[PDB]
Parts: sequence; structure tokens; C-alpha cells
Amino acid sequence: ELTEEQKQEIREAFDLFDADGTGTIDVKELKVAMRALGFEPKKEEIKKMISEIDKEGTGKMNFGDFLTVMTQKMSEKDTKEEILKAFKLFDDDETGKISFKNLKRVAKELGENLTDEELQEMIDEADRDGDGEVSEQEFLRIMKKTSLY
Amino acid sequence: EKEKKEKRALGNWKLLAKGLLIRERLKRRYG
Amino acid sequence: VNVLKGVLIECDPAMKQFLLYLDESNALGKKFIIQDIDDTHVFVIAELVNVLQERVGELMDQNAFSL
Amino acid sequence: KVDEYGAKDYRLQMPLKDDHTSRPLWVAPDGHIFLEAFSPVYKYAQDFLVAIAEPVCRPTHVHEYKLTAYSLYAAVSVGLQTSDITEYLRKLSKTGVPDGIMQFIKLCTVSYGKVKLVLKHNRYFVESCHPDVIQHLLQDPVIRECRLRNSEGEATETVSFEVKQEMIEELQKRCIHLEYPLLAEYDFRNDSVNPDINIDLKPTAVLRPYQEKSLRKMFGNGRARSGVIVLPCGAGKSLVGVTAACTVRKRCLVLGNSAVSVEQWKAQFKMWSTIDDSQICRFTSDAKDKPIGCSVAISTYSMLGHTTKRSWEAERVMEWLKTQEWGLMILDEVHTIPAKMFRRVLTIVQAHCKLGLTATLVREDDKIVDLNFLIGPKLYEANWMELQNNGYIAKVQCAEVWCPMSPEFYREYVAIKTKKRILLYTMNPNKFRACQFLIKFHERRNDKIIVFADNVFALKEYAIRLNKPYIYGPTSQGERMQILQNFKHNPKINTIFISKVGDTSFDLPEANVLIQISSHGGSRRQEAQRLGRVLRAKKGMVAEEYNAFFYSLVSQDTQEMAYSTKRQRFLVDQGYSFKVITKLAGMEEEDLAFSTKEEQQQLLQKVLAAT
Ligand SMILES: [Ca+2]
Ligand SMILES: [Ca+2]
Repeated sequence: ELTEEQKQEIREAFDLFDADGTGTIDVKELKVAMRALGFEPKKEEIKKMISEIDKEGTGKMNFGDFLTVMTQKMSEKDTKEEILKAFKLFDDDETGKISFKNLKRVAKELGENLTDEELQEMIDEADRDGDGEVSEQEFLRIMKKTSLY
Repeated sequence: EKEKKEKRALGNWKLLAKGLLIRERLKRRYG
Repeated sequence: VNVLKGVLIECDPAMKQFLLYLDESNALGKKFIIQDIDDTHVFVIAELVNVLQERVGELMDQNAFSL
Repeated sequence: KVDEYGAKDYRLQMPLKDDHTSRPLWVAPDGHIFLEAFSPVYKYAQDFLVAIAEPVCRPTHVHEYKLTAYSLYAAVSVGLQTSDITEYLRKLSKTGVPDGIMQFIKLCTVSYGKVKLVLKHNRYFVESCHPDVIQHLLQDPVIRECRLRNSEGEATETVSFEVKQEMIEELQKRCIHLEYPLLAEYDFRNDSVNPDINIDLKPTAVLRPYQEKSLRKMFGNGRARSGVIVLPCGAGKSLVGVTAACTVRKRCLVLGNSAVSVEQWKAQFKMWSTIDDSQICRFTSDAKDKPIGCSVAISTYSMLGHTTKRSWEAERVMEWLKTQEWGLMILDEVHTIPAKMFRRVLTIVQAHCKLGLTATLVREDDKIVDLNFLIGPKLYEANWMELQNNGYIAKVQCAEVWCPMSPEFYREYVAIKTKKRILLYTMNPNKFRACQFLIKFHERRNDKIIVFADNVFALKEYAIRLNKPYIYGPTSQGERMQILQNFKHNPKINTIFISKVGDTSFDLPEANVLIQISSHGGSRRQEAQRLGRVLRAKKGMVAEEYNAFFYSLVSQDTQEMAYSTKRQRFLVDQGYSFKVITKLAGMEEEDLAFSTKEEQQQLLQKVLAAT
């Protein structure tokens, strides 16, 4: 089970660009269709998804693949929202980053015996820009490569 | 060894995340 | 007004939680457990309650063995 | 023919005779036999059925036995012919014996011991007095492949013929298909290749009547015969094996489950045999001894099952063992044998007389039919209730305790559908409270408390919160024996928590209170064997029918219930009863853990943290 009524919105969005009745819609109009359902990806994500959708260079996506892409986008969006909520739980001081203080506070509240050296080891292994902590995007990325969620 | 310690850090991240998830879920269950 | 005449069910807390799971998870399908009432009592339409007990019949069946 | 109620209408085929109350046996044409214990001829019928039939169920009053081709082979090789068996059956049967059962017995007995297998000069020969049988059997392709091939690939020529060493068990299975089972008989007194050994029986050795009966049944007409003898743990089964080895007095090889089993076997041999310690060696990786001059070599299956390269000395000892031919081989924990690696050990080793001893013989994978020819027929199986009456073992008080599920825990348990549900019900707060109350009550009674928990995490949490010693996978052997001696000697500490390693990985000191929290999940023989090994005969309360206490904690409305009824079924086959104890008297007054649910929800947090 994925969706019950949200599929109708995706069908409407596809049919808006499928007014010619060819069964497929143009890849270039993919951004508008996402904006037809509220999705607002950046240019990099649009290029990445066009590359995956149009590997064979057809330039069109059918109903099934469009529905699958929309479902994947919705799942990733709600996962991102939950990850943001987790970040806020960690960043209860609203610093924009899960600093070492935030991680230590969460660990002590969690009651785990995770050593401060291990906390900073995780921070650095989750630190990419070298700012000395973990940012929103860094936490998002490490969750994306997370073992399971 | 490098990948083992990296996976250890990832597993610690996952355990902490799941623990916070369960804490929030049970708090919502009773508050 | 809005007051419902149906069938109430009274059971132990374990069966209460089992019915809660049945309603939420939609294992029965349609949410025919519209709303509970009390800490050990629930209120359901008599349309599905029979089949509801059917599920309970399987439950205590699965917590047993066949000879 | 079947009745509308489903019962089999065997009345037509059973001519009932007027000697009803006098004769105790019912012989249904299905092959099953029923006996009444209240009959005055119970003992005679008991011995007759044990000799001829394999017991199935032995409750208080009426027992059911079964007839199998292996049972009939055992009866024939004991020395009983068809006419005597038929006469005794008809003298004890309430009704006439159906002609189908008669014909089945005739067909089985007419060909038993026909084919003979001889291990001489480290070579296996198949011979018999009926050359037509052998010649006709040559047409079997499996027999063709099993037969030893010459250096050119040609077949080797009461004349016998050599058979390939690797293809023994293949021949074993094949002969059954050939309806001509082989004979596992040894020249006990006619032996000349292997001389005897300066080993005898110490005067301190005592043979209880069932032990002596089983040994003598094994020694059919004074010749040792391969087979399996089932005795409860601590009933002198190790002593029985030692006595058999002393009787044989030939070269002896013993295989145990673990190192502790090897140590116990060596101690028992020293405790009752006159063999000098120079001739006793342990083929283990820790205590290494020279195999030369080792009259009785004790090892484990793994030490012989090592497909991987061993140590260099181990290779030499294995070469010595393979070269040497053993008059006697002893296998303990026979139920583990049907595994493929351990089965290959039998092919590896060349021995004349192989005897198996264990506490149970019901492998949950039903790989027992092959064992009937891996070793041989089941020689003996003592009646557990009868031994209880004689006081040879404790009269156990069995009980199953149902524990209610916390609503949050039960909702989570229903939510999960995969194998991950094990943690939730094994960590039931009510189950924890029940275990704590039982431990408190029995410590106040000054009882030996041993608590089993197959789940690693549950065992750790339970033992730590209760602050009691715990033994699991690591089990540092020195500290393991330290904990064991603390339980044995220190009265302050009499509560030991043991993981799955308590089955056969070490020695269990005799106890009186055994509390089982988590089990394998249907291993009807494993945990029954654990119960048998844990609880031993204790002086002081022999007169009472309940001198040993066993509790099995099961979570209500979980799948665990379905396991327990599935498991204790085996113990039901021995007449043991389990009274359901939904509620424990006295828990209210005594303060226990998790009195508040706020603690319990933290416990739920902890459990769900580990998924
Ligand atoms: Ca912060
Ligand atoms: Ca950062």
C-alpha cells in the first residue's frame, strides 16, 4: 500500500501534459509537473532525475514511471521532514547544527554510554565541510547513507 | 579496519536515531 | 444530534489493544471500529462485530497447538 | 475401515476371547499395542513389550507401544523366534491377533541377521550362508558402486567380499531397501587381533536392576551388539557405558559432545575402572596426550569432524586412530549424530562395536530413521515414572506458569509479524515479576535455583537486574567453573542464570528448582533433556512425590504458548503432567520489580531499542 487518493492528483498532473493522448509526457516538462503537485526540486535534482528517467533518450515518461517517481518523491519528502524533526530534537537550541554539545545532551538524555570521544568521532566522520560539527545537509546526507530507517 | 570503524559510527548513529524515535513515539503515546 | 446505538464489547486489556491494532492497521479492512468507549469497553457496529470475533477466534487459535 | 466418528473399526478383525480381565494386551492390526498397568500380569507384559515393541506413550494406567521392523530385528537378535513371540502375544492379547500382524511379523523375522558385516584387517566384508541372496544383490547399482573396486577399477571378487570404506552408510541404507538388514554382531570372546586390557570393575560399582537388564539385553548370548540405550541423565548412564567398556575390555574409543563431556567420561572411567591412567588419553586441543598405548581414547566429534586442516600433532593422532581398529566405540548424545558432519565420523572411524547413549532420541528434524542403521536398534529405554517410583531419580514437580502481557507490549507484539517478536514476549514485565517472585520464594526456602534463558539479551537483562551470575557465549571456562563452584559451595549465592550452553556445553551441578524462561522454539527434546539433566535425585524428600520443582514461564496470548504445548508433548509421552498456574499466590504482599508501569515503559523503551 502506497496511496489511496493522492494517486488521483498524480494522474491529473500527468494528464495535464498528456492532453495529446500519447500515453507519455515530455521529460522537459517534468519540473512543472512536480510543481503541479507541490514538488520544487533544484536544478541539480532535476538534471539527475532526467538522466535516470531518460537513459535511453526517449524524452518521455509513461504513467507508471511518473507515478513511481511521484511516490518516491513523496516518501523522500516525508523522510526529510522526519529527519528535520530529529535534527530539531538534537538541535533543541536551534543553532542550525547538531554541535557536540547537542549530541552530548541527546546521548545523556538517551542514557547511552557513548563516549565523548566516540561522539566527536561520529561528528567528524559525519563532518564534510570541516566546520567542526554536523550541519543540516550533512545530517541529511548521513541519513541518506544510513544503514536503515 | 577503516570501513569497520566507519560502519561502527554509522551503527551508533542509527541506534541513537532509533532510540530517539522510540522515545518520541512512547511520549506521544502517553503525552 | 449525534449519539450512536451499536454493540459494545468488554474484554481484558490485551484484547482491547488487539482490537485497537485491528482498527488502526485496517487488518479487517474498513475501519468498522468507529470509536471505543471505556478503558475496557469498545463500541462497534453490529455489522462487522461477528467477523471481528472471527479475528479474535483466530488469535487465540494461533496461541495454541493442534493435537 | 473407518467409523463415522473417525475411529478405526478393528472389531471385525479382532476375535475377542472371554479371558478379558486376565489378559492385559490389545493388539490392533495397525501394529500398535495397548497395555494396562493395573493388570496383575503387568510386569511380564511390560518386559515382553519392551523386548519386542518400542514404547510410545507411558502414562499412569494405560500404555501404548508400537511394532517396527527395527524393533522386530532387535527382538530376533536378542534370541527370540517367531513362534515364541506369537504364543506369548496370543497368551496376553485380549482379542485374537489379526492375521495381518502375524504375516508382518513372519516376514520381518524370517530375514533378520541374514547378512553379516565383518571388520577384519581394517577391511569390511559382506558374507552370508545364502549365496543366492548375495548374488542377486549384486544387480543393485548402489551395491555395485559400494563394492570395492580393484586398482584397475574392476570389482573385487559363505565367501565374502570387501566393500568401500566411504560407502558403508550407503550400503546401510541400501540393505534396508534390499529388505536384508545387516547384522552388527561382534566376536566378543573370539577376538584375537586386539588383546584385552588391564581394566576391570571396581567393587564400588553398583548395577541397578534396569542398568543390568539393559546391559544383558545388549550382550545377546555373550556377544556385544551395536545399539542405542536411553537412560535419564544421572541414572548411571555414563557408569553404564563404563561398565560396558570394562566388560568388553578391548580397545575403547569414546566420543563426547564437548570438552566437559570428555572430562566427565575420563573421571567416570577412573572412578569405576581399573585401567591405569597411562592408558587413558584425551584427544583434545588443550590437553594433548600421546595416542600410543592409549587403551581408551576420549575425544569429541569436532576433533574428528574437522574438515579443515588440523594441527600437525592432531594429524598424527588421527593417522594413529585410523590405523588402529577399535573393538569398542562409544558415542554420547546420539541425537546429535544424524548431522552430516558427525555422520561422516562413523565412516572415518573403523570400529567393531558402537554403542550410543543419550537422554532423548526425538530429533525435531525427524532424522532418526537413518540412525536405526547408523548405529543400530534402540536397545533399551527405562520407564521414567517407574524410575521415579524406585527413587533412582527425583520425582519432579512440573509446572507451566502463564504470564499476562502488558497492553503496550502486547500491542507491539501484534504489530510485528516477523521473527523479531521474540524479544517482546521474552521481556514481559509480568514474566519478570513471576520469575523474581519464584526466585525469592525458593531462596527463602533455601533451594537450588537455576534459570535458563535461550535469548542472549533477555538473559543478560534478567540476571543483571536480579544481580545474579550469568553464563553465555563467552563463558570463560575458568570463570565458568568458578561460578559453578560458587553455586555448589557458597550458600549466599544459589541462583545461577545460564544461556543455551546449559544443554551440553558443560556440567550441571545437581539442583532442585529449574526455571525456564525462553526456549529454542519447538525443540521438544532439547529442553526436555535440559530438564532431565538439571534435576537429579536428592536425599531427604524421596518419600514425597514432588521433590524436584520445574517451572516453565510462558507468555499468554503469544506464540510461545504454541511452542510449549508443542514441546512438553515429549514429556507427556513419559507421563509427566503440567498444571497451569495462571496466578501465583503471595506476589501481592512481597514487593517486586516493575511495580509501576512507568518503569515498565522504560523497559519497553530498552527492548524496542534493540528493534
Ligand atoms: Ca545546537
Ligand atoms: Ca556541516
